[PDB]
Amino acid sequence: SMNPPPPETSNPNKPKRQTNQLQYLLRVVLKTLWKHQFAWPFQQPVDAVKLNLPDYYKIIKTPMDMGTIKKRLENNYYWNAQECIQDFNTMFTNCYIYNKPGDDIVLMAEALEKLFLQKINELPTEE
Ligand SMILES: Cc1noc(C)c1-c1ccc2c(c1)[C@](O)(c1ccccc1)CC2
Ligand code: NA
Repeated sequence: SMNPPPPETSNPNKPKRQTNQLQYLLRVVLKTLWKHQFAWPFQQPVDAVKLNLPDYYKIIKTPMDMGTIKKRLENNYYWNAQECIQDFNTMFTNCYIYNKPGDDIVLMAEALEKLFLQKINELPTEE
């Protein structure tokens, strides 16, 4: 069995910026989720080999994780906040698609998602 390459975190020709919203996504949103007791499964790509989940990347065709998001934010990879928000939502939705309601991993994603939603509610106006 084999893992796919991780999502892209570097691409010189891609348009990218720093915005105050993107700075908030790193300093508030990512920092908050990353320190959470339930962050650990989401801090790097799902290792389908190590976890013995050979169907994972047959089912999940747009993988995403906070390690990837962290690198994208640190590398100023994004053009806007929406792109980054989409990555978090992809991460959570993948977990719900693959797993079943009430699984520990799903409970963990729910806790992180609740906090995500509370933080992005206070996303600053772009300035
Ligand atoms: C994120 C994620 N999304 O689907 C799976 C499976 C995972 C995943 C990623 C990493 C790990 C586990 C599950 C793991 O099987 C697990 C199981 C129950 C609770 C926490 C982590 C061990 C490490
Ligand atoms: Na994923």
